[PDB]
Amino acid sequence: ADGIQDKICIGYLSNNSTDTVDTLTENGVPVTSSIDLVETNHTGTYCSLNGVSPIHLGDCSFEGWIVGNPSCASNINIREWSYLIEDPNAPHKLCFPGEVDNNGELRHLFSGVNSFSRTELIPPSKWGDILEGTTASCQNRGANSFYRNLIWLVNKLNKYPVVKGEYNNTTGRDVLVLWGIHHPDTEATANKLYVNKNPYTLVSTKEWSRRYELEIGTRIGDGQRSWMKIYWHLMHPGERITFESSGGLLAPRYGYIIEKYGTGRIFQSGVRLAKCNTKCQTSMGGINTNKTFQNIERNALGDCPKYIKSGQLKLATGLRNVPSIGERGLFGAIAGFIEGGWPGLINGWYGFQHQNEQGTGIAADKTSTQKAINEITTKINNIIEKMNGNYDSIRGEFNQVEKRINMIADRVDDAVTDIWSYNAKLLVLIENDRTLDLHDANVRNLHEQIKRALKDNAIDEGDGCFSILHKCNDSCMETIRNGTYNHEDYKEESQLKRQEIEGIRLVPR
Amino acid sequence: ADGIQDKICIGYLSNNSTDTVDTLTENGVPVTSSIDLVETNHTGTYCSLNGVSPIHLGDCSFEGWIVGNPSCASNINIREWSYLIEDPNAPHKLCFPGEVDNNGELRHLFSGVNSFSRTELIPPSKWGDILEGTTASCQNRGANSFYRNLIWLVNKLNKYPVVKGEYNNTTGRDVLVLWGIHHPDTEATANKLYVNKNPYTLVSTKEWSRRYELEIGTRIGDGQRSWMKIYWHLMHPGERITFESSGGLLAPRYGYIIEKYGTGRIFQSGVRLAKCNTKCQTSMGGINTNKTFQNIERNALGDCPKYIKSGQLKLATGLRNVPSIGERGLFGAIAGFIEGGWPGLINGWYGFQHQNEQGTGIAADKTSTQKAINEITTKINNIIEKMNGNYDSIRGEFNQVEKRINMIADRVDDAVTDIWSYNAKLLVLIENDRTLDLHDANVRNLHEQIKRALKDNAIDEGDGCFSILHKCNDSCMETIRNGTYNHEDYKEESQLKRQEIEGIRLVPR
Amino acid sequence: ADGIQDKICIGYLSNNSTDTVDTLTENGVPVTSSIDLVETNHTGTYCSLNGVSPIHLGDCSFEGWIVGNPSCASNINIREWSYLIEDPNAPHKLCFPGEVDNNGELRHLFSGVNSFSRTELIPPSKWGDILEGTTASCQNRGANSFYRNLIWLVNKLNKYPVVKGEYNNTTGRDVLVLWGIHHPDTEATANKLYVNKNPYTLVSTKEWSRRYELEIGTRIGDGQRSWMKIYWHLMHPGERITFESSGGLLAPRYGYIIEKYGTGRIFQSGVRLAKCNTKCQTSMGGINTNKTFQNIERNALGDCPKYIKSGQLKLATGLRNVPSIGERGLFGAIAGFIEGGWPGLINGWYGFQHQNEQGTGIAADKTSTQKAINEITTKINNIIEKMNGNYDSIRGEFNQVEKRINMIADRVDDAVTDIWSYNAKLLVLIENDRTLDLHDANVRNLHEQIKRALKDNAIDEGDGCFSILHKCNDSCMETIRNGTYNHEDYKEESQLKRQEIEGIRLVPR
Ligand SMILES: *[C@@H]1O[C@H](CO)[C@@H](O[C@@H]2O[C@H](CO)[C@@H](O)[C@H](O)[C@H]2NC(C)=O)[C@H](O)[C@H]1NC(C)=O
Ligand SMILES: *[C@@H]1O[C@H](CO)[C@@H](O[C@@H]2O[C@H](CO)[C@@H](O)[C@H](O)[C@H]2NC(C)=O)[C@H](O)[C@H]1NC(C)=O
Ligand SMILES: *[C@@H]1O[C@H](CO)[C@@H](O[C@@H]2O[C@H](CO)[C@@H](O)[C@H](O)[C@H]2NC(C)=O)[C@H](O)[C@H]1NC(C)=O
Ligand SMILES: *[C@@H]1O[C@H](CO)[C@@H](O)[C@H](O)[C@H]1NC(C)=O
Ligand SMILES: *[C@@H]1O[C@H](CO)[C@@H](O)[C@H](O)[C@H]1NC(C)=O
Ligand SMILES: *[C@@H]1O[C@H](CO)[C@@H](O)[C@H](O)[C@H]1NC(C)=O
Repeated sequence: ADGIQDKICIGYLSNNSTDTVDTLTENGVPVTSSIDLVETNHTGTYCSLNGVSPIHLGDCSFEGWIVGNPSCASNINIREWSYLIEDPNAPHKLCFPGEVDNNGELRHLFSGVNSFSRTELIPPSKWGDILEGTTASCQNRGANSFYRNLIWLVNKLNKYPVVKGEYNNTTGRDVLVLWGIHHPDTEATANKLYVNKNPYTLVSTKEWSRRYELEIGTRIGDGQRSWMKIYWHLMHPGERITFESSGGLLAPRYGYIIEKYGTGRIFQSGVRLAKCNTKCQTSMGGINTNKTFQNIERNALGDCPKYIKSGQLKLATGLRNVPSIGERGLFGAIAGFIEGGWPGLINGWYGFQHQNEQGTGIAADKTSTQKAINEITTKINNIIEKMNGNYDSIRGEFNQVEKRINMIADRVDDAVTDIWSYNAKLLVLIENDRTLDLHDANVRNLHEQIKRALKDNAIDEGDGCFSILHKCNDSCMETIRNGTYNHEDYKEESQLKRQEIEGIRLVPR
Repeated sequence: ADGIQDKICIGYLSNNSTDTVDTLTENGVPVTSSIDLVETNHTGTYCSLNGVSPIHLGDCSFEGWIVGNPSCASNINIREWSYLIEDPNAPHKLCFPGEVDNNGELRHLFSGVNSFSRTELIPPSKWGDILEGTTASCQNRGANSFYRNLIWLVNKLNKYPVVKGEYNNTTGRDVLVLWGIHHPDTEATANKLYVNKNPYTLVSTKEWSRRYELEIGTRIGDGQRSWMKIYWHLMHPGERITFESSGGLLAPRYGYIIEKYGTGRIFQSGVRLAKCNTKCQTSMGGINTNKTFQNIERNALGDCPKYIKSGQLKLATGLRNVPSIGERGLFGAIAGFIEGGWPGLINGWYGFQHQNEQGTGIAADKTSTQKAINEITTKINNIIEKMNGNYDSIRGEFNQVEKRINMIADRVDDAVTDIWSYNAKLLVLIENDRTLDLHDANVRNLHEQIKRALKDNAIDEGDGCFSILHKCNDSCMETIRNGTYNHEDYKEESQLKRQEIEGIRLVPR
Repeated sequence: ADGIQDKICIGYLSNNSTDTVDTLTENGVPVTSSIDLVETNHTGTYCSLNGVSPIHLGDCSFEGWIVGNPSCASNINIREWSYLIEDPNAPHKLCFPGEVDNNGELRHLFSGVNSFSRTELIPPSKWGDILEGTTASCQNRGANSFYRNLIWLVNKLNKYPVVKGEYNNTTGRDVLVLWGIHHPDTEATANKLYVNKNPYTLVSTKEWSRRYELEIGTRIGDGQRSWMKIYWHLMHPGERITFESSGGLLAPRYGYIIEKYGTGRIFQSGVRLAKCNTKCQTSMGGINTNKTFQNIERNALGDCPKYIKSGQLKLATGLRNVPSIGERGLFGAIAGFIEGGWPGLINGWYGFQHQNEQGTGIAADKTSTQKAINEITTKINNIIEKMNGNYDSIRGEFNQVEKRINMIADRVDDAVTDIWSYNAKLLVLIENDRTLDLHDANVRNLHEQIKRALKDNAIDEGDGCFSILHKCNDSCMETIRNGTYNHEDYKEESQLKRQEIEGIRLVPR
């Protein structure tokens, strides 16, 4: 084989790629490394959320649970919940046929509560010479009973005196008060229970006042012909509520002191509750990631990645070290091994390949590569850590008569999602183009530094390599790599070689 | 004229550009081609929406149409609509003075419905020994009548027995049920129509119960001193609804079975309905386009481009091939004709211009240009195709009473629009700079490849051109354009010429 | 001092850099200038908003002011307001214990109104043989009185004939009408005041009708045991409204003609109202800026910069002229002085440094620098002026029972904010990288132009400098700087010097 000048080549050092990304301008570009921006893994279970357990309502509806249906678990010792899990077809709802007023609003505020305590508002004896109505519809502990939170006031010895009770909110926190009205199926039943004709209930704070008369007639709830209407008010501290009645009142007994509420979600039963903890709960499973996007499920709650309508987004970190880079004047070598291995983030090195009479081949340039690792790390950390906003679902709880606002809320959630989706896709494509170009610019700069050191002592082959015009042993090569090579040392030799080469003829002259 | 070396130039080949773009850093840059990102053309009419016709309500208001004002067209054979077109001053509203409860919600739910069927709920005979009220206010072509969907129950032989009727939703779908209450102007009229003292109506499902008494007094509607209140409920499959009255009930006769509703819009009359079809209806006209932005009208429905507050957005595809590029070391030639014509997307070529003793001299480099074409194609398709979310208006139907929520909804639509508008403008400016610089980079790389091929056989004149230091005929030039030129072949000749040129002096030494 | 060639260097001329920015890939990069994109300065006061003063409600609540509590300032002379400032603990509310129906919505429509005129709807005389009730609860300068806007109709000589009154909106404008119902604590008081048994009030337009009976019982408002309910309706032009009562009506007297409403905000008292004018009012103070972002306060109103969750965002405008640019082959000179001083936007010049026998050595290149200034100016103006949307807070006024919708509105505001916050942070980082790189490319292009002019008459030292191979006095230097230098003029001399330099041996042959 013909004799050739010693050579040094500046460019990429890595293994085979096996990892593609897309850029704005090209698909399936092999790169030495990338990271995934989109989380696709989840627990497939309901978990505790940042250390706070949800409440699974089991076989009860929210209304049944909050009003104290005795078929439902008592909330006497509950202190908090991060969210609720409910069976849309729970058999235990209101045990006596009736309805809860403004119940969508109620569901929204109780979707999560960070601090919750049940409290006795008014003791039963306060109402005076009255008896407590119980019913087989609301059995508890083997006997006819009633909702835990309410007292059904009925006559004693065929008399119903005007009953009065009041509660002052001195808790320093908000207090949910529940009360109700029983509406008899017949005037006969109204007279029997309440004695007084046209009985009334008056409920007032300092800010509002409501009066309630009986609405008599037959209803179609299971097991009873009469009906109950349940009402509620959230008292701010300092508020005062009064109750007066001559028949029909379902008196408040227990209520709820709350702080930091409306913080959760009502998820649907089916997916199973597990002993696990995550920072983001979705209807599909819990998510524990530091990624800032997820494509798993739009219905999400907590410290969440933003839901996007997308597949995986691979963000380029490493090199575009492919066979065709020589077409753009660049050099790259593929190796399976290098002393110390490849650096983690970029996989791995800017560096040199040399060839002289003592052999080949490669060595990394640590300084430039470290500069590059610093740049890519800074870019990644900016793209990720600046997403420090609130990215869970834009969402509320609504009842069945609240279709329009429910649709609007869901549409806004979807539109915000469309914005983040497009932006994330385009950002990844654009930045991949930029990252790969930046690596190129970096090795080109290194190449120009070497060019500048060698000056007239080398021929620029235009492919990332220099043919050195003098013998350059491993020690000389090392002076080139560590930036101590002085071209003056080899000027004479190099000029002679240059002259020699100028005279050579492929076809003899 | 003095003798000159043969020469080859590398750069842009195009015709004179006529259209301009803006970039983030420069105004009115002439380029060889661009595409428009914003649709400005529409039909100026109301059209079918993705194959589904709207309903023009003509001389009727929505309330008149839905309750069955006998002066409005019957919806007996209606099966679907994509949207509604309504005259705000339609003469045919509620024919008998009255009001529809929660009618903004009703309008929202019925703004579009993809499956619709009128259905008889309760047969009139079910109400028993009663008669049906008719009135000159709601005439059927000259005959006193009433709303098609309701029955005005009145006394028969001066008796009104308790009436009762019920409907079970067995349809497997949602059913809209309408009923009403007639409130007499006087006690005399109450007694005359309904006979019974203190007439009541009771309507209940298993979920809720409402009781209605008469509210007696003179109203100011046209043609009547009394008043009607109309109520509705949307029944889910399996619900059941019951009605009882001793006077006042406007009994349900027809209801509507509906599927996939709340999908439309109530547009205003004026713009004409035409035989045409479109992916996206606006209040100005229909849009058929593959562009992903429009600046025509914010009130838009369907498979729509995103509305933006912007003029046209021209996305550069072609070259910046202008006289001043020489200042940046770039070469360009302007020709009215080539051969095979110019490429459609970029209009048109990276290539060569040559000059030798045989003549001159233009030819395209197909590989590099096609690479650029694939690049631009990929960019455009990325920008456009990734906008695959939902971009019609964020909007609802609201009545006069719900101004606050109407305003908030409109503001959120406007904020989403502001985000898209700013992002679109900036994306186009930035990407235009990038595209133009990309073409430049591509022809520079071409130039460097030729420079590498020629080596010491040519002088780089820093303007995209190489002066060749040897005779280079058309065969030679073609070896240069096709990558087969071997510099060794001409070494002896080029070194002679170089000596020669090196010895020339403008002013004799 | 060995002999050295004359030299010219092309690159940056500036003073020492006192200012740093961050880029997407690097923190704390010193640049010669930047601008702030985020406003952080404000007045700390409530100001006029675009020429329109707010109203400070002082000692009164909105409700007490709007219904005309005689303890509050009369609005008889008010013509407009941009926003309201209210004390949540304002002592003057409803002077006679009661409530305003739908007061969240009313607050929202009256948050700001651009044209306002109180108007007398119906004279007191119209209600007939009635008297006007007064109370010590609502005093006017010690005199028992009542709300300005209403008349408390009570018996005259123990008769209360049916009272009637009407108002036709013929103003071409929207008209707010207020009315109320007084609800006695006892039947005794009802009979005393109103005489008639079961008194009723009927209020109707052609669009709706409401009937009101008395709700008797004790309430807990200060200083009275009875209760008042206040209602309102905003009449559109052409509307008509009627009032009839046999007892209980608080009859409308004064209403409000309004145009362009719902435009303001109800801010909280505390921050002082000052004599100043701004185009954007926040709860913290007024903002007067051309910046398009603010990080002061999310509760903002008017022609506002967009609130973002961010620190300051510094946009690079100037040069990266640091000691280390030589590593990338770039030249830079630090000077405190230059004739003409440094240009404002970039601080300041692309230029030349020269060295010859006469001395040294700096001069600006005006053409290239002015080109750069035009580029940066154009970029900044695009980034700023394209942000011409509506960026004040997305919010509404809501009462205490409207928690869910309030929370949802606030969450949408927050999500829009999160979008702009991220986008602004990333835009600045990316564009800073691009700006610094653009300055570099500009000076490299100048460098290449000079290189092209010098041809073989200079050695490119790789550091932005050329060692000129012939003597090059100030005149010659100036021909290099103004582009008239002809390399042919110096060919002989240059070749001789090159040969000399070639033959020299730092280390002897
Ligand atoms: C709720 O708070 C109110 C206000 O403090 C209490 O009413 C007062 O009770 C005190 C003590 O008997 C009386 O001296 C005052 O005259 C009352 N003020 C008024 C205006 O009623 C009330 O007792 C508290 N209720 C409960 C159940 O604790
Ligand atoms: C509506 O559905 C109910 C079912 O709940 C029907 O009422 C039942 O009628 C059947 C005979 O048809 C009786 O055996 C059941 O005891 C009834 N159930 C209850 C709980 O009342 C009712 O007949 C249906 N009405 C219509 C209009 O079809
Ligand atoms: C409000 O408008 C109505 C309708 O125009 C007025 O009623 C008319 O008034 C004239 C003068 O008395 C009568 O001749 C008409 O017969 C009335 N028309 C009807 C249908 O009632 C009414 O007077 C106006 N009221 C006020 C206070 O301006
Ligand atoms: C660089 O290389 C030479 C030969 O390996 C070595 O002797 C010298 O100390 C090195 N210089 C520096 C500063 O690394
Ligand atoms: C390139 O040009 C030469 C001379 O015209 C021709 O003979 C040769 O076949 C060409 N080579 C290729 C690869 O097209
Ligand atoms: C450039 O510089 C030379 C020397 O000062 C001067 O004579 C000449 O007029 C200048 N040319 C132009 C075009 O400004």
